[PDB]
Amino acid sequence: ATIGRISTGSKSLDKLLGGGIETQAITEVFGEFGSGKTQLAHTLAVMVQLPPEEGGLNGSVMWIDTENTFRPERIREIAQNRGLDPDEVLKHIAYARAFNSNHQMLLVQQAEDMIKELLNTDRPVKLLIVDSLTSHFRSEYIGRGALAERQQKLAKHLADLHRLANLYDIAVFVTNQVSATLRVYLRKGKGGKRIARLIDAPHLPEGEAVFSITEKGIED
Ligand SMILES: COC(=O)[C@@H](N)Cc1c[nH]c2ccccc12
Repeated sequence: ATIGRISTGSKSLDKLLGGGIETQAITEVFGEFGSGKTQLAHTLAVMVQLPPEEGGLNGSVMWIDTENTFRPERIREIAQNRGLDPDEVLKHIAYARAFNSNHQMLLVQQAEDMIKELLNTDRPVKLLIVDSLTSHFRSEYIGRGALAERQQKLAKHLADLHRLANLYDIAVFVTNQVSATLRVYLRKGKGGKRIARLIDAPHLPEGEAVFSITEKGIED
């Protein structure tokens, strides 16, 4: 399938990314607390539900939450400020809490069932979020005796995610803190604005985009 793109809500950020986040890819967004990475996650979970002319892919969402950062009220707000129905938007976000790293990996494995179910419907899964990719791994695998297994498990996890992205034409979006992935680093700019920097993209130039966080989520 042709690669599809989901608008981030920000024209600047979309430009940096070549149009938006890609299906058949993992986009990995790094940032410190308050950087905007989870806000971007929330915005994408709304945008993807729009038609292409509006920057979406008429898709459903699956959201794996490792540290209780998903806010249904923020989804409703973003939806409403974008002229959407907050109840319908929330209904098309399948939510799963991951309690630990094993469970997180299991949830990605299990997600394929729902992806298959929705695949040839009016609302196929088009966005799979893992927020965050590494919190459990960092918490559980401490020190050098643990690094080998941590890296192995994480590698397997990323491979499972790539497979779903490629096989089912889904944009995978994961958050992290400091191929395989398209890496974007968020930082604080001036006057409350945020800055995204794209690094080490094989086929997009490095660059920066300045964006805002508003009642619409992310936008210029
Ligand atoms: C196949 O999907 C399901 O059976 C969902 N009822 C539970 C689930 C599994 N993995 C997930 C990932 C994200 C959100 C929900 C889930």
